[PDB]
Amino acid sequence: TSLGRSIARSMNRKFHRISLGGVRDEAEIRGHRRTYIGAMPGKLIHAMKQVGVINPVILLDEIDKMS
Amino acid sequence: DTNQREYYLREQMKAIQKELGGEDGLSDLEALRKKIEEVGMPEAVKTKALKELDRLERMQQGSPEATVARTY
Amino acid sequence: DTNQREYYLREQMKAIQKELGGEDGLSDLEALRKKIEEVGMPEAVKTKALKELDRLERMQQGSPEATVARTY
Amino acid sequence: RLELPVIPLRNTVILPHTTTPVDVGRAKSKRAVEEAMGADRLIFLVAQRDPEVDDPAPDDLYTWGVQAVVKQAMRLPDGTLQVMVEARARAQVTDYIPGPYLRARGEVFSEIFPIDEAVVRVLVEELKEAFEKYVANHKSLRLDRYQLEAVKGTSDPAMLADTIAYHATWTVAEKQEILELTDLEARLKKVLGLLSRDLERFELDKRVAQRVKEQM
Repeated sequence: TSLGRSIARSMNRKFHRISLGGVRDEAEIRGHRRTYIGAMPGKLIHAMKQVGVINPVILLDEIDKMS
Repeated sequence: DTNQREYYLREQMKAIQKELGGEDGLSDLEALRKKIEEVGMPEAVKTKALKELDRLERMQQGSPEATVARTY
Repeated sequence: DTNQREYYLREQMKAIQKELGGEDGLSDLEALRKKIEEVGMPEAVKTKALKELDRLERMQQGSPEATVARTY
Repeated sequence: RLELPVIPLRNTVILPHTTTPVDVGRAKSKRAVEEAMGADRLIFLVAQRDPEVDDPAPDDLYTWGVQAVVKQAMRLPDGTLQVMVEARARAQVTDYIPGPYLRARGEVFSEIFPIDEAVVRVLVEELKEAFEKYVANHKSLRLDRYQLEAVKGTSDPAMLADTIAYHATWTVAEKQEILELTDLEARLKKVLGLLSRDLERFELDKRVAQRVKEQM
């Protein structure tokens, strides 16, 4: 993570984190159907939302424990 | 008569949207997808498809079931 | 009679505030989106929301989908 | 030889063998007005094609249209002309001569004759009832009804098909098809079809509108 935030500042890009621990369904990486009331956007969507630029430094953290 | 009625059954949702929504192109997506009939569609399957096309847009607004059936 | 009269009065009071809330809602939200659409952002997503927004905009009562469209 | 021009229509549908005022509201079409009277007072009207443009070009126009006669001409200083017409028969164009104004060389007319009107007599009443029971029941089209005493005694398919097309309203593509359909029998067939479609369309609306009545 320190290397990621150093690289992003090196090329003046954006440093952000995405939690990949309790990710087990597409509906978390993706979103939920809008036709219902309980819907939430993806973690990648949140990471892209936080940055105000087209290209941030998106890091997929600890793919090993992906379920 | 069946095909003419097909077009006017879609124009029914167009009518119910004339006041509901400013535009109606979105609900016109399946109205243009009605080309299914021309695409192969052996007679019995064509009739079944037309029945499932004309009568499954129950609620244009909201309506998960209607949208669900729309995606179906 | 009470249910009918209450329905007429209560609906108007809420529809009034909900009409204001709708304008202060997606109507203000989409304006902010238009502010960032200076980059020529595709409005196809907006038009899809507008389909939902025209229907819920007309519906000045209930319409929970409006809230989900608002977050959308 | 009754040379004719090529004057298109703008937003109005003009049926043959039917008296209907004609509005020439195009500023750039006034150059055709003086040559219309220079062709033995014969004016040729082309049906409304792909959305009208103000570019005079033979490739952007078509040779199919209705022929109109000029009785009197009354003018206003606004660029719009009111002329009452009485169409005789549809006129086709074989060779187009570029202008301006666009001139057309006419040929032999496409005329028809009635033979063995016995089947035509039954067809007339079968076509008549389809809209007679429609206008009486369905009223959103708002057509007149007090002309039955004079139209029942007339037996002429070429006039009656275009008259029924002029009265009722539907898709402009098939309208102008009727305007330039050589097969008058096909004109009657499609008119009868449309009347049946409208009848079942109104029955569906009433039952579904009355269905909503029962639902409430």
